[PDB]
Amino acid sequence: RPSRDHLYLPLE
Amino acid sequence: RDNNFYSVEIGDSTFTVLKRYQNLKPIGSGAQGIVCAAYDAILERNVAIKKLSRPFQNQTHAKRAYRELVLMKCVNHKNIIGLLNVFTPQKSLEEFQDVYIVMELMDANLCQVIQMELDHERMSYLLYQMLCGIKHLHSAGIIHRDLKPSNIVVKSDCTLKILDFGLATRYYRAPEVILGMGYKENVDIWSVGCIMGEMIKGGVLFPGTDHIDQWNKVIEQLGTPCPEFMKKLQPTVRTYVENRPKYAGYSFEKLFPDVLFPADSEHNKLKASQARDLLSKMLVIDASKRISVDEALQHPYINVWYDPSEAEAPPPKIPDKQLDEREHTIEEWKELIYKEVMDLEE
Ligand SMILES: Nc1ncnc2c1ncn2[C@@H]1O[C@H](COP(=O)(O)OP(=O)(O)NP(=O)(O)O)[C@@H](O)[C@H]1O
Repeated sequence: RPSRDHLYLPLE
Repeated sequence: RDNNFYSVEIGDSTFTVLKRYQNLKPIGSGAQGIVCAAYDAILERNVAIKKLSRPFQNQTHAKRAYRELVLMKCVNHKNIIGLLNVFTPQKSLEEFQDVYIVMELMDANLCQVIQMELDHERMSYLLYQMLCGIKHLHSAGIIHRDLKPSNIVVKSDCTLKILDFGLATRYYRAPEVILGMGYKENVDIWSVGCIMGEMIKGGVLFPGTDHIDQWNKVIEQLGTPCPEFMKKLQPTVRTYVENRPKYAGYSFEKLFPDVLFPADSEHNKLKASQARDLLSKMLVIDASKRISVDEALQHPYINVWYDPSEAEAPPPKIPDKQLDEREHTIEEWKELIYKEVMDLEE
């Protein structure tokens, strides 16, 4: 299963 | 009891909250007032705080608020916003005025995500999460009917949650809803089609000012529905659909042209066609030909992220049954709601 760790939305 | 609270002004309104919540700042707004971020000194994490002002002032407000309490309490799924705490500063049924709902804190709603640069990885994951949360609701008989970008929140880690539990102007409401017809679970799949489509094209697919303008913008795009649909409308409404100009609409090639997707890598035109495909399974006017939640999750564009622990979770145990179909006097609602606030506070 592909990793979801690096998924980022520039919201901070 | 009053020793446990302190008050702070948030714009116009006063938030009187337990002392554990520190540093309130406004994070958004809507119908039911303003919503703040806070630091929970007990849990030692940031949380969100929503103030309901007189949730019991009239039947509509009370019915809605009571349902939300009960449902948020008993539902526990990562893609549905979770209740952390609920309290009231007033110290007795008579003085009872306000309800504060404490939630997990997210960074933004979906409106911001749309005005933003994306890729298939993140888009597929966001859509995958929406589907999970919906499926979960459906598994308990909750059918939303009112999914919109403003009531869906995201975190910078690209995780997503649905802020509310739908019905017991409207760009995202399914055709079968604007036309007072029957609906099943996949009525929510329309909403997801609109939102997906909206992420891609950057702007609202169907921006009507009222029920009339809304429907016309839908047939203009997908075309006038088949004869097998126009006579599924009750006599009164079946009069309108066979009374306005008939269009052919556009293919999903013209509505979502190749140029709208990255077409470099061989696998990026793959995803592009996969995405276009799902949209055409979702934005099907006739709610019978329309793909379902379980089906979408299986679709190749989406299923890369599949995990049974989240896509196939045990349904919520909703312990109120009569829930969302009971009627009481304003005085009885005040009691119900108060009772429910007192019982649910940690
Ligand atoms: N738990 C939360 N985490 C992050 N942002 C939130 C949270 N709750 C609300 N918001 C923000 O506040 C806005 C208000 O939404 P919300 O208070 O849920 O009501 P709504 O979508 O405005 N309309 P309604 O549900 O009828 O009251 C949202 O769009 C979010 O931007």
